[PDB]
Amino acid sequence: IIGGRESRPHSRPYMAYLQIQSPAGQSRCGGFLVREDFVLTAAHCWGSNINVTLGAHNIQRRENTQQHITARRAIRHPQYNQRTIQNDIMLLQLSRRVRRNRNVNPVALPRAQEGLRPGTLCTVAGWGRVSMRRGTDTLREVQLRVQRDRQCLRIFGSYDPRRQICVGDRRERKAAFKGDSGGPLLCNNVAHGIVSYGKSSGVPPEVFTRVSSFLPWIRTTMR
Amino acid sequence: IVGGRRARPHAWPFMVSLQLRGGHFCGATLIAPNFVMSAAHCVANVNVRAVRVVLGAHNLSRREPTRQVFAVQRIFENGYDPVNLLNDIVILQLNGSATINANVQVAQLPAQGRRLGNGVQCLAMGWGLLGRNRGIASVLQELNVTVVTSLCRRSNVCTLVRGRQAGVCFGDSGSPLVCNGLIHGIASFVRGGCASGLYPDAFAPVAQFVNWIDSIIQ
Amino acid sequence: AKEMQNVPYTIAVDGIMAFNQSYLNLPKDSQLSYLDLGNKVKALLYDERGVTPEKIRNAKSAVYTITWKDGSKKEVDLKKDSYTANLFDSNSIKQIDINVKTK
Ligand SMILES: *[C@@H]1O[C@H](CO)[C@@H](O[C@@H]2O[C@H](CO)[C@@H](O)[C@H](O)[C@H]2NC(C)=O)[C@H](O)[C@H]1NC(C)=O
Ligand SMILES: *[C@@H]1O[C@H](CO)[C@@H](O)[C@H](O)[C@H]1NC(C)=O
Repeated sequence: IIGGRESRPHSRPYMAYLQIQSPAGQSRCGGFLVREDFVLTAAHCWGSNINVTLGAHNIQRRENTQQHITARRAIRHPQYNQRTIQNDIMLLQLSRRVRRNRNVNPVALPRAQEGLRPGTLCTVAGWGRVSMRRGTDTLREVQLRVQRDRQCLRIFGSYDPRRQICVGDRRERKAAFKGDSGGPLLCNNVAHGIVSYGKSSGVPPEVFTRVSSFLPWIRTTMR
Repeated sequence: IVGGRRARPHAWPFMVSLQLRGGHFCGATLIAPNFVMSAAHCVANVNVRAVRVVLGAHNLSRREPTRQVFAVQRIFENGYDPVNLLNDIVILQLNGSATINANVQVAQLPAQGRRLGNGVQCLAMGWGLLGRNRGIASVLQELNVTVVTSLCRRSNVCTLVRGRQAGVCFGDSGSPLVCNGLIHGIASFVRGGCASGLYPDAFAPVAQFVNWIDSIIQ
Repeated sequence: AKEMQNVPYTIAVDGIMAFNQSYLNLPKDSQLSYLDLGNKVKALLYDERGVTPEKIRNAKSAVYTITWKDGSKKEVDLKKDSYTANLFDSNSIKQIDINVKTK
């Protein structure tokens, strides 16, 4: 998170920290609990083995609020496009149901084809880098505004407003960044977006997967 | 060197191994008791101060009291261009002078402007990879090569082992090409991969930098 | 069955970079060639962003930049088939930044 603030610990109990491991490498992503047995995240975070940490604030400490669970299944959208980063959504079926409490509980999804007007204030949270030189051990968050689609359509030639959300004011140094993929765009306490991609510089605007465009698939996959 | 042969012990006492953290990364040539000559790309992205110059070696896997080891005092380059791989030569001054003996001797260099022609018979050598997952060579390798001109640019001396897949490989950069007993080349780069059998190996043309080298070591 | 070094890398294609934080495994305390590392970069480009050898050939530009532990950098043109004939330490690479532009 660039230009944000340290989160109040456990103020965002749906947040998940993902450690992804494959023979050739590793990745770190965010995610969010949507049911006691499922986490939503980005498809480009997929890998051979995924460890999910719920209930965390400082991921460099073994806090006792933390619940660690492996992904039994990691279900990338069947039409995920790695070239353009489209249909960038993935469901993780957890190997056990979480123990729901104050520090670990799911977040609501939007209604079918629910829309977001430009100017709407949202919050994005995660453990990603805060600059080109530094990262964070603790959860951070930043408030961002939904944009008119044209702001992204000229910069990102594969942006599709039917499936993606354009977020962030180009003049601000406030954005999600490396390590924040998979985390939620929270607007009015509902998860409308998933952090997906942007510019290497981290300058806004950036692109989020539009959760409401994938509810049928989400529902079908979780049943 | 791929498809070469194990050199005779101390056959080429001007041959040098440059090592870093216990690893041979390039070859070099003893050109003066206190100067060795290598390829510029071999030092452009490393901390010189940790590089060790090893003379009189033959089997890097074995302990050899025959060997002399020196650190690098200073370097001297003349316009190495990384984008086009031109002027790929460096001189390293040592933290001492070699004791010339049965295992260690100063090489001999050709005259400024001398150009070898197609068909000239030369020898390459080095401790680079042996090819096809055999790994890096323990014992110094040597390979008969022929100078070619096709698929070459004048900024280089190019070589080819005609008739079979062999040539220089990784770990051989900076090793000498010799030829008529004169060090005419310093291994610089390959194309496609080692021992392609279709692309020549490219050597820095030592006979094009003779003036500067003498300006350094006199 | 042996230890590995974890080198951060980034991939940008046509001005789009995914916001994961990813690392490339290299065998620790090992030596590598530019052919080896370039091949690993091409494999990453394909498996992470679907970038093919054909796309690299037709691209306006296709490069990766190594930042070394000493602080120097080396830009490698993936469209070129020339490789310097040296070996380098896996422990000396600090970061890799891959950038492909089709333009
Ligand atoms: C490979 O190269 C070596 C060294 O240049 C050749 O051995 C020399 O052969 C010449 C005659 O061609 C002799 O006059 C020298 O005395 C030899 N020198 C040494 C150190 O042995 C060898 O003949 C070459 N082989 C081929 C097939 O060209
Ligand atoms: C030069 O460096 C080598 C290797 O570090 C060392 O063995 C030798 O004693 C040094 N000699 C001088 C004069 O610094």
